Amino acid sequence: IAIYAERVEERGLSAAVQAEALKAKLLSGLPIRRAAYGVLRFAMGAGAKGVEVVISGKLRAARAKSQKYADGFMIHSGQPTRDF
Amino acid sequence: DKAQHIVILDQEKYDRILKDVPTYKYVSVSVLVDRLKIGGSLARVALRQLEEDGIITPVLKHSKQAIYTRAQ
Amino acid sequence: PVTLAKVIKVLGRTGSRGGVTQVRVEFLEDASRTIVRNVKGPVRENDILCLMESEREARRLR
Amino acid sequence: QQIHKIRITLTSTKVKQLENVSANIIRNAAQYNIVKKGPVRMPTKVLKITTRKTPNGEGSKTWDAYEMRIHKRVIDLQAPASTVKRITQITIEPGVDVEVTI
Amino acid sequence: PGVSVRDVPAQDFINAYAQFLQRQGKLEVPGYVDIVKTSAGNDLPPQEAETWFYKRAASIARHIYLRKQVGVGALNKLYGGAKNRGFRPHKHVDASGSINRKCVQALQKIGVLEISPKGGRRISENGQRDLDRIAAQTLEE
Amino acid sequence: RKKKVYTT
Amino acid sequence: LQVVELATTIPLDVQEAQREVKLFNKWSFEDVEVKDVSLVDYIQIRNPVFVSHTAGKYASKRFRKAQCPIVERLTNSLMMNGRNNGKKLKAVRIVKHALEIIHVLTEQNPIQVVVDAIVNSGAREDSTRIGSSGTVRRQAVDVSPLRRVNQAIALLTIGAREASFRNIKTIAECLAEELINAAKGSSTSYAIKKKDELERVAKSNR
Amino acid sequence: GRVRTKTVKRASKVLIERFYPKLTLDFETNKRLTSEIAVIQSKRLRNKIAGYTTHLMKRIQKGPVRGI
Amino acid sequence: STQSVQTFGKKKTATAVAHVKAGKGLIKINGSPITLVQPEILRFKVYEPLTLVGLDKFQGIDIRVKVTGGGHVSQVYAIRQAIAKGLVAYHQKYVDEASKNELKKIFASYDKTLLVADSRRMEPKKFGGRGARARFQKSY
Amino acid sequence: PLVVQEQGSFQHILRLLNTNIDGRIKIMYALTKIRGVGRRYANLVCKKADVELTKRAGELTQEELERIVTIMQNPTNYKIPAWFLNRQKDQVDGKDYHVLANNLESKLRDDLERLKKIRSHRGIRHFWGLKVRGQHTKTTSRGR
RNA sequence: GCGAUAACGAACGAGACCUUAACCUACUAAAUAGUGCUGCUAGCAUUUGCUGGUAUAGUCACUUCUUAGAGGGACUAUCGAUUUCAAGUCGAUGGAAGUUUGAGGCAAUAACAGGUCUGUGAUGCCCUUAGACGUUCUGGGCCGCACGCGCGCUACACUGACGGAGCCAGCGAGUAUAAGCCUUGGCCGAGAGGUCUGGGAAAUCUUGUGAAACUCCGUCGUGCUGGGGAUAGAGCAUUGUAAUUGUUGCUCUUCAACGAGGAAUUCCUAGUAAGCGCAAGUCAUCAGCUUGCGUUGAUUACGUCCCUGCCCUUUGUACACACCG
Ligand SMILES: [Mg+2]
Ligand SMILES: [Mg+2]
Ligand SMILES: [Mg+2]
Ligand SMILES: [Mg+2]
Ligand SMILES: [Mg+2]
Ligand SMILES: [Mg+2]
Ligand SMILES: [Mg+2]
Ligand SMILES: [Mg+2]
Ligand SMILES: [Mg+2]
Ligand SMILES: [Mg+2]
Ligand SMILES: [Mg+2]
Ligand SMILES: [Mg+2]
Ligand SMILES: [Mg+2]
Ligand SMILES: [Mg+2]
Ligand SMILES: [Mg+2]
Ligand SMILES: [Mg+2]
Ligand SMILES: [Mg+2]
Ligand SMILES: [Mg+2]
Ligand SMILES: [Mg+2]
Ligand SMILES: [Mg+2]
Ligand SMILES: [Mg+2]
Ligand SMILES: [Mg+2]
Ligand SMILES: [Mg+2]
Ligand SMILES: [Mg+2]
Ligand SMILES: [Mg+2]
Ligand SMILES: [Mg+2]
Ligand SMILES: [Mg+2]
Ligand SMILES: [Mg+2]
Repeated sequence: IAIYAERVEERGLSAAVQAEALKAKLLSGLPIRRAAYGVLRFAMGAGAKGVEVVISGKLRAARAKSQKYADGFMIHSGQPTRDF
Repeated sequence: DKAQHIVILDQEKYDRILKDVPTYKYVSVSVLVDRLKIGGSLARVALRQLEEDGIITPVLKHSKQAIYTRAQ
Repeated sequence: PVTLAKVIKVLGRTGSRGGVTQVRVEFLEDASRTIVRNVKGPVRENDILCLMESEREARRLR
Repeated sequence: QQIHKIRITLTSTKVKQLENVSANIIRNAAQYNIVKKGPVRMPTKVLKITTRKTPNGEGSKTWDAYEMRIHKRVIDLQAPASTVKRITQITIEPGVDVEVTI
Repeated sequence: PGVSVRDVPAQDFINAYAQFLQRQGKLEVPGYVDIVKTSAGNDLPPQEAETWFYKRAASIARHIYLRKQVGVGALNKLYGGAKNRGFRPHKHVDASGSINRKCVQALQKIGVLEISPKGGRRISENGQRDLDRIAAQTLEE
Repeated sequence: RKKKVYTT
Repeated sequence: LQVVELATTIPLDVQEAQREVKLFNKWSFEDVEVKDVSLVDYIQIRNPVFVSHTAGKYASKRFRKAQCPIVERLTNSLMMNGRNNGKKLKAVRIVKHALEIIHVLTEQNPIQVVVDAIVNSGAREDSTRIGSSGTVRRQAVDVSPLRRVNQAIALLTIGAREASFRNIKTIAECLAEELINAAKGSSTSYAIKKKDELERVAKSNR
Repeated sequence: GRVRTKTVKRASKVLIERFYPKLTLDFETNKRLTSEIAVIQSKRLRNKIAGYTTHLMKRIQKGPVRGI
Repeated sequence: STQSVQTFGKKKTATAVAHVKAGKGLIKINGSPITLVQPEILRFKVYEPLTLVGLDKFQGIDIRVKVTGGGHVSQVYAIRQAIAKGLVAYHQKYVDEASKNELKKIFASYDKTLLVADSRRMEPKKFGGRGARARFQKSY
Repeated sequence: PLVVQEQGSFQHILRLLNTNIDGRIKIMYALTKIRGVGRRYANLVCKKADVELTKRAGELTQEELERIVTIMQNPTNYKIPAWFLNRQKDQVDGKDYHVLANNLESKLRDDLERLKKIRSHRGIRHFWGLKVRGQHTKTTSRGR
């Protein structure tokens, strides 16, 4: 076995990197609005056609809520969602 | 319960059969049962012999249905 | 005294459930006295359907 | 141990790389005057697993139907064993696995 | 032109081969034929007590004629039928092994079949000879 | 309610 | 008259057909009369068939059933009551046997009797209901030729089915009794009581 | 029903306003022409676009059409 | 070799491979005569392609078919299609096309399934019911 | 192989093992009226007694009737297999038996107290009139 | 979508898309698929014919049937009717396919105190944490039975039961030093089942899964009968450490309600419904259960808002935690 570590070329186009980056900010106490818009603009800056972020859970309030942050163009149904 | 159809063939019924079956447009297992008051099993053996005796002509041959007619 | 009337025009579905159809009939003999009548079964034009009684028109059904 | 009747068995989940390796080997078996038999399209196997959608047991009884297509091709070559193995390294592909049997 | 087994109806050919095999009398009949049922899925023994073994052997001979190395396990499935499970749905159940194994063994000692290579039971050199003969004496009427 | 009670 | 033989020998009786398509090589269609002007286009006897089993696609469009052979429409309606659905080969046997019984009785053409029994069994006016959400308001309406024909087959087979239930008479000869009586318009037969009772109620609504 | 959608209706009438002289009243000829005129992602949308363009061409010869 | 054409007919799953060769008119079903079809009530379905054109058409050709798959009834329709298509295909290749178009006219005017395979296949079963469209009985 | 007639030889009502048998039933199925004699058992005793099954019950002569009751009472003596018997490997004497009309309920009974006397679970549920073979009773068998 | 138009031009969703089934004698090949010939070879009438076996060296020929990759093919095509002559719809003809070609997969903007912390080494908090609420061992229970309700299976017979005989699918699965897989073929055994070899990690062998309904010929003959097979007695095997509260199978015997079902109510439009079985999942054993698959294969609409549910428009509102107000 041989393991190689390779840098991702377009970090902004990888939702995995963007989700891990968001968690490392939310765990630092940064506000959600400032954290959420940090991935909306980072994804689009890399050249994404569209991006939508949903964060669900509980924050100081006993009741839980979810907030969606869309931008640009997004497709929802059919095979192309599996491709792009 | 009211059927009580005869299953043993005596002599009075035997010649009555040979006197009545020829005067039938169409004979079958039910026709023999319906009007001669004999049982179904007794009708089947009667038909297979009456055909062998030439009185009865076989229109159609089948296990579940025996279509016969007069030979005159 | 039954009378036969060829249908010449299917007006439309009538009745509460739509199970009966308004139709325009024309008599085979004496090609006049055209009447509007209701029919139960499926109907195309040029269907030969006889009438037990002839002297009665039809209007929209409930 | 020289020229032999040699079988190469190709299995993979995706057909594009399978046909590229298959065609590339056939291409190399053409310019090299090596008589060949294949490729033989084996009937594809559909590995199907049908689970319940609900992690719990509440709701309408809805089911997923997952699939895993396995495509298998065998190619017969008439060449010495040294020649066929080096052909495999020429047409090596991560998706397609190769087994060689005499 | 000649006559073969495939040129005669199956149902009345077996009724003719059964008649010959009974009148010939050389077929060895096991002693439990008047007691046993053909299959575990059946509920009654055959109604033709005197002749059912001959007819079944006749059926076995004809069925083996048309194929290649059919085993005795396959014969149980062929003559098996739907079992009458009381309230549970019906199911296919194989026939009795001894009846089929005795028939092919009985047919093996009358000269019509033999154990084929790579399993099964082939038809004998004389097995083709005498079945095609019976076919000719079937269709003259 | 409930409460594990011992005997031995 | 041309008695051909092929190498695969063909029986003599079956070769007597390059002549006419007779149903069950006994029943000719040449001599058959839809004795009603209004049902000629919906009783299909123009295309002869050998056996009432064609396995055609008559349920795709709306009026394809009128193009199905009339005998095949009858044998389709026999296989009912759950345990008989899909048993067409049994249904053809009943029809084949029923025609022979209809032939030995009254000596007519069996399929002529079938056509007569169908035209005589369909009610010409049925009283449909027009109730406005519950109240009784019966209204007399006319009956289309297609529903008139295909309800006759439904009523004829339903009556034959119930007559053969728990009765020594077989279904083929219960169908023969049902068809013969209805063909001649006798009120003793089922599906003639129903047709008169349907047309009787329609008279009580105009 | 067989009601064509907007992705085929508007794309077909752009072809007429752009390539009317090369078009015709034959679907088979039109089908081959649109494979070199437009970049169609799927074959099925190809035979649809050309099938409605043919209908419009068949309609233009009978009088003026709306939208072209 | 000789004048040989090979065709096939199909029903739901049944497929009848027809070997229409030429010869004295030999017509066998899995090595058995058509005079021995098992479903007697359906014996006239395979007799239709014969009596429609006349047995004189089969003097010069012999046909041997091998039918597998499907069911008992589905196999009968596969056989009659292989025979009808085999007779037409032989005429197109070894006889003038005027005769081939003549034979095809009588067959099509009588039954489309003699030459055209039925395209109906079984609908898949969907969950929530015991059949393709049937659903489990609902209770409130 | 043809219809035959008889007079005065038919016997409408038979009495076998103190049980009344209708004489117009076929012999194989007439004996099934005798409790302890099923269809499978009646088929074999008639075949062991050389009484062809094509005969009605009244057709049989006295010579045949005694020959049947002898076989039923001595099945093992007529090449009737042990596994074919009603009560095989008997509890007390260990021999294979076939109990009949009046003997069946006596030894069936004797089995019930033998289960109840040792107070086994199966015997107890038999006493209550409940199902003993593990059947659920929550929702079935609610009649009386 | 046409069209009307203070709107014009668009986006998501729909549709497109993806998978599957139906066509291709037009390409590409196939000894794990099939065929004709050809070697060798059997049976029947001798006419040179008809059925087979054999064939991994006949070091053959071919790809129609079989498999699957690259494509082609349907777009409502042409012609008749109606229509604002528009979107469309209904008929024919050709066609493999003219109901979105049949069937599915995915599926918008928001939402529910819907269901799961009994899927998670996913979780916040509360409780417990050594006489444990952790974990393990033994035994029992989850099956327990006066009762009400729901999903179903057998049936109430003759369009049928048995008894022989004929004899056709498709979707799939399968192991090693294990902890034991699919199991043919042979031999015992009435069966259930037992034993010895061999093949198969699989288009090769199980397997043509020779399935059941079904069909033919017989017995039965309207009878709680040979319909139906509960309940129970005695016995024989299998799995498992262990079968008692019968795991299951087999044999004999017992042979019950049920003679087509009130008020109500469910599912369904073409290879569909209904029968009919088979495989895979659970699984040491047990399928009256689901998920699929195929065999046989219909009646009746192709219409409507009368009931029921939902959507839209108008309307009222003292509701906005939104009538559970
Ligand atoms: Mg989209
Ligand atoms: Mg979609
Ligand atoms: Mg079978
Ligand atoms: Mg059987
Ligand atoms: Mg039953
Ligand atoms: Mg049952
Ligand atoms: Mg969209
Ligand atoms: Mg080989
Ligand atoms: Mg050879
Ligand atoms: Mg679709
Ligand atoms: Mg709640
Ligand atoms: Mg937990
Ligand atoms: Mg937990
Ligand atoms: Mg879990
Ligand atoms: Mg503890
Ligand atoms: Mg429970
Ligand atoms: Mg308990
Ligand atoms: Mg349910
Ligand atoms: Mg009856
Ligand atoms: Mg049977
Ligand atoms: Mg296989
Ligand atoms: Mg009883
Ligand atoms: Mg029982
Ligand atoms: Mg209703
Ligand atoms: Mg409802
Ligand atoms: Mg269990
Ligand atoms: Mg299972
Ligand atoms: Mg408001």
